[PDB]
Formats: sequence, C-alpha cells, structure tokens
Amino acid sequence: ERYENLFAQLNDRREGAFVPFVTLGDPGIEQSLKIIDTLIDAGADALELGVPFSDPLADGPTIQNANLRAFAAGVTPAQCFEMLALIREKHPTIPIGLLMYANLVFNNGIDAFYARCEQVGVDSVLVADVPVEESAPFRQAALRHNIAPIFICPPNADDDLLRQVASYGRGYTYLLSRSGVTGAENRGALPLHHLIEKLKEYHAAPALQGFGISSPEQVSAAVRAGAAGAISGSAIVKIIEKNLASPKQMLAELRSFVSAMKAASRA
Amino acid sequence: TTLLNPYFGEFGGMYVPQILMPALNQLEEAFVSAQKDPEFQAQFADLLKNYAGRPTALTKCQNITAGTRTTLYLKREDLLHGGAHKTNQVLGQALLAKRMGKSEIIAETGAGQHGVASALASALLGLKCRIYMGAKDVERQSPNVFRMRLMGAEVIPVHSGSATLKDACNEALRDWSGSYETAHYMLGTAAGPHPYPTIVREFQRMIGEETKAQILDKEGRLPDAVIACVGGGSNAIGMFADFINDTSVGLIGVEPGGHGIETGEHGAPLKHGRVGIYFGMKAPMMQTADGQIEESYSISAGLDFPSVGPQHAYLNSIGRADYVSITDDEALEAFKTLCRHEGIIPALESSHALAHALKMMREQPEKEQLLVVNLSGRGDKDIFTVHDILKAR
Ligand SMILES: O=P(O)(O)OCCNS(=O)(=O)c1ccc(OC(F)(F)F)cc1
Ligand SMILES: C=C(/N=C/c1c(COP(=O)(O)O)cnc(C)c1O)C(=O)O
Ligand SMILES: c1ccc2[nH]cnc2c1
Ligand SMILES: c1ccc2[nH]cnc2c1
Ligand SMILES: [Cl-]
Ligand code: NA
Repeated sequence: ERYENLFAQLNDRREGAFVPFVTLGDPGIEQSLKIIDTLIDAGADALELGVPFSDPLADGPTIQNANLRAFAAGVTPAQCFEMLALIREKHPTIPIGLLMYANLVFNNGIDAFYARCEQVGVDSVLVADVPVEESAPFRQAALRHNIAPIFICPPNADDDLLRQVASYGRGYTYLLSRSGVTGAENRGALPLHHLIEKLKEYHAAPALQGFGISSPEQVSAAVRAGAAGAISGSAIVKIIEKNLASPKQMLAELRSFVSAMKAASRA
Repeated sequence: TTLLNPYFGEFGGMYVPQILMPALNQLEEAFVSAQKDPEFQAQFADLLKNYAGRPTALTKCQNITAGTRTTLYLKREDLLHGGAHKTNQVLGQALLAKRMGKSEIIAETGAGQHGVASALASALLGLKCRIYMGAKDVERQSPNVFRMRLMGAEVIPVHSGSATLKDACNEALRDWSGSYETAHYMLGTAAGPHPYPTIVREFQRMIGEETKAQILDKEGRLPDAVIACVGGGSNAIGMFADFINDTSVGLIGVEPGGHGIETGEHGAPLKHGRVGIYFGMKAPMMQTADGQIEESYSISAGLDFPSVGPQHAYLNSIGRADYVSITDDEALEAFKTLCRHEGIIPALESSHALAHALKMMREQPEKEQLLVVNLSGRGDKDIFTVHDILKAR
C-alpha cells in the first residue's frame, strides 16, 4: 500500500512528491547502495530504479552511460534483486518503482519476474517499451503479485488512452513532460493542466511528472500545475558521472541537490 | 486498436514507448488508404518503372551449374537504381511520408544501400534526409557514405554498442520518438513495430510477382525453391510473398553464419536465438541468458543484425519456409564464383543466398531442381573488403 500511504501523507502535509531515478549498480553495487541511502536521507519521497539493460531505447546519453557503467561493474538483474532486498530491509515504507525494458521482464517468464519483485518488496514496475495496447500479460502478472503496473500519459494522449491509463494503472500515473528520450538538457513543458484534470476526473492514480526535470523551479511548477509530484533522473545521474573520482563529494552534491528539489515540492 | 493484424502467430506487435503509438497508428491508416488509392498506386508504379528501372531481369546462369541437374536463375535486384532491392519500398514509404505531410526522413543503414535509397528518394521527392550508420559500417561500406552525402543526406556515425546496424536502429528510433511530428521514420527492413513488417512486404512484393511471371514465361512452371538472404527480412519476404500460397514452391531464407554458429559470432537469431522483445517487436533474437541483447557478427554489414522480422519467424514456425545459415567463407566463395563465371559482382549479403544455392546443387548434383536466387544487390560497395581478403590469401 506504499504509494497510497505516501500520497495520503503528502496530501495531509500539502506537499508534492520528489522522486529521484538512478540506475542500480551505477557506478558499482556498494557505491550505488550508498547513493540510494543518501537520496532517501536527503528527502526522497519515493525511488525509481533502473535495471541495467543493453539497449535502453527510451533513454538519452546520460542514462545510457549510467547503464554502461553498471555493466562495467558486472551488474546483472540478479544482483539488482539482491540490492532491492537490502534496500527494502533498511527502508520499510518508501515506495520503490523499477524502470524496466520489456525483454528483461519477458526473459525468464513474465509471471516469474513480477513474483521476484514481490519477494524483494518492490511496489511498482514501469515497462518503458510496452504501451497499454500490449500490456495485458504484464498488468495481469503485476496485479497477481501485488505490484502496481505504471502507465504513461504522453502529451499526445487522446480520451481513449486517458481512460485506459486511469483504469489499468496503479500506484501513480506517469505524466510525460515531452516527447523524446530521457535527458536533463531537453526541458519539458509545464504539466498539461487538461491532462492532469482528465486524469483526476477518471480516478487515475496520482500523477508524477517526468522527463527533463532538473531544477527546483520545475518541481514547484509541477505541484502548482496539480501533479502529485515530479521525477528527476538525468540531473541526479549527471552528479554521479561528474564525481566518479570523488565519491565523498559525489554524496555531498547529491544530498544538496535532492534536498533543494524536495524543498521546492513543499507548498 | 489497429486496422490490420500486428502479429504473425506469436511474433510481431507494437512494443514501442506509448509516445510513438499515434505515429504508428497514423502510418497504418495512411498505408491502408494509399493501398486503395489508384492515384497513389499509379505514382508508385511510375517511379518504379521510369525512375528505378523495373521490371528487373531474371538471368539464367550459363556456367555455374555445368555438369549438374540444377537450373539456376538470378532475380536481378542488383540492376535496380541505387544498386539493391531497398530502392523499391523506399519509393513507396517516401510517397507515404508526403501523403502524411511530413518534410523530413530518418533512416538507419548498415550496408548503406537503404541509406542510399533513402537519400535518392528524398532528393527526388524534396524531403530532408538524415541517416544513422554504425561507425564500423561507415568504414567497411564507405563507398555508400560518399554516395549518400553527394545526394544531400546527413550521415550520422553511431559509435555506441557494436557500432553496427543494431546501434543505428536504436539511434533512429530514439530520434523518431522526439521528431515524429515532422519526420517519417523510413525503416529499411521487414522488422520493427507494426505496421512496418506489413508495409515493407507489400512494397517489396513485386520481386516475387515479377519472378513468378518471368519463370512461367521461360520454364512453363514454378520454381522448386526461391532462396534469399535474411538480415532483417525485406528482400526475402519480397521474393517469398507471391509464392506463399503455391505450396509446391520451397521458400529458403539464409541467415549469416559469420565465423561459424559454434563460435557465437554470427547473425542467425531465427534458428540460433530465442524469442524476445526489442526494436518494437516480439521476435527471435540473439540474447544472453539474462535477456540482454547480444551483438551479432557477419562479414556483410547488411546481415549484421541480432534479430529478424516476425513474418519469417512465423513462416518458419509453421514449416512453410525453411531457414539455413552460410558462413563468411562460404559467402566469399560464392562471390568469387559469380564474378569469375557469370560476370556479375553480387553484394556480400546476396552472396549468402547464392552460396546456399551452390550447396544445394553441389551436394546433390543429379537432383533435378529449378532454383531462383534473389540477387538482392550489387557488390561495388564490397570490392575493397573482398579485395583485401583475397590478396591476403
Ligand atoms: O530526468 P530525465 O529526463 O532523465 O527522466 C528520467 C526518467 N526516468 S524514469 O525511470 O522515470 C523513465 C520513465 C519512462 C521512460 O520511458 C517511457 F516513458 F517510455 F516509459 C523512461 C524512463
Ligand atoms: C543493411 C542494409 N542492407 C541490407 C541488405 C540485405 C539484408 O536486408 P533484408 O534482410 O532486409 O533484405 C540484403 N541484400 C542487400 C543488397 C542489402 O543491402 C542496408 O542497406 O542498410
Ligand atoms: C483485422 C483488424 C484488426 C486486427 N487486430 C488483430 N487482428 C486484426 C484483424
Ligand atoms: C536489418 C535491420 C535493419 C535494417 N535496415 C536496413 N536493412 C536492415 C537489415
Ligand atoms: Cl571524495
Ligand atoms: Na538478422
């Protein structure tokens, strides 16, 4: 019930959620676990965590390079599940969402994938290259194992898509800020007020805005636009990349950034 | 919701980020509309005939079948403008792009034939063309880089991953996912998300239609088998389509065996990989135990791809088509044999199809058989590659 509980608490506090993304195992397993503890300590309300994939087609160069770093450290999905179990054992209530590509979910059986997610205490799974039209076995397996399947509401969404996303998704609704792929260098729009409004009309899971969110101003703006919160990936990953030789400075600058981004979610 | 079936059995689908679904739905609708439009069909036929040079010859081998009971014909897609079959469907997709009010084209290329076809069609029809090509292929198929640029296309080397076709495909799709409002993605094989495997087949099917007419005229009967190389699947499905309901006609597709299947350095996912989801489709792919996509390998850039189009995976599963592999050395020998004994320089991709037909003849030289090899392109782009190797030997 972790997302439901989070949004209820945030609502009571008149706060948006701030949700960082990192790649699991970037730049190694031990440093990644410290990064994630830093993000939480600095005020992350939830996590979105990528499992390294060979060909991440929804990602721009910054997160492509995060994936490549994890691979250079020998990170596999099995090691990611060990990390996730350790994260949950430390942090019982934070919502944990995975960013997956379809092949990694399909590989050893869709059902088996969601069952593993349940065993380690994952709350949600977003499969980036499975649109609602192809989602049936993924959403069925997710709900059978008490995992929230996350769906995307793009800026080009029509009414049929809004209704499907509202119906099929759980946890949160992903409100895409723009077309294209992940990247801090491509700033998205303000949340589409009409889309936020239609999602609320249709009783969709609360919206988190993502793609191109890299500054406290954008977080504040998402909240004001009526989104429940915002996700930032590339901006966080840039701080890892810049500080590979300076792990202590890396954690200091991650704490500073996350704290600032979270402070902007307070209304 | 689609107008046409996105699946071939279990294979195919539309496994793209949600952002791209309206674009794929738009393309499907514009194709269905075009296919019914006599004006579109007349424009397409005119370009094929008077610009591209169709119909292409069907040549009977004079020398390479001597002392056997094999009669071998070559469907001469090497004579098409641009130098390969890729030109056929590019002319069709360029006209669709215009029909949808797009002004820019994105394409991937490995052999550079698809890129050359995309650039020539963009130059003729007034589209701005950008091509992604892996850096390894920029080197081994460089004559094509020179041709694309002279025709005004922007050519973007891809250094990521294997620096070959898969990596070019990735970058083209990433680009499209931001640029679809104004750019059409001119996918250059019978693979990827629906509706591309269907569109590419329908815009390549004249290969098999002409072949059937030509062989009936010359021989008075259908071939015993038609044989085509399979990199993504376009030339092969274009040759196979009009023969699928002629159940006596064998359909043989030839994947690259690289340095040998047993080395793991090949490009033969249909027979040696496992179903997965990548590049928009559920299809056989070369993948690790953990589900990461492998890198393929072939001497020929145009077959160096670790997946394959879903209609071929379907035709294989039901037993309608058979798929085999040919190694780099077998392809090189077939290249040399065609140049010296028939005076035709074939693409190294097409040499894999010819090598398998030569095996069919040489293994059973008193078997009476009428074969057609799709000679999918000419080998000008490969002469430097092959020269180096033969001199060294
Ligand atoms: O801040 P940025 O621009 O790096 O964006 C980070 C987003 N990371 S994520 O896991 O939410 C995420 C969410 C959706 C993605 O693709 C999809 F929309 F097609 F589904 C990819 C990554
Ligand atoms: C990779 C490319 N070409 C592939 C190719 C192929 C393999 O692609 P299909 O499987 O899509 O036919 C076959 N024959 C020729 C002459 C080719 O050039 C390309 O031109 O981009
Ligand atoms: C015709 C139209 C749409 C379809 N979806 C699946 N099969 C189909 C056939
Ligand atoms: C395989 C994959 C993509 C391709 N684009 C052009 N030819 C191809 C073969
Ligand atoms: Cl340090
Ligand atoms: Na292939």
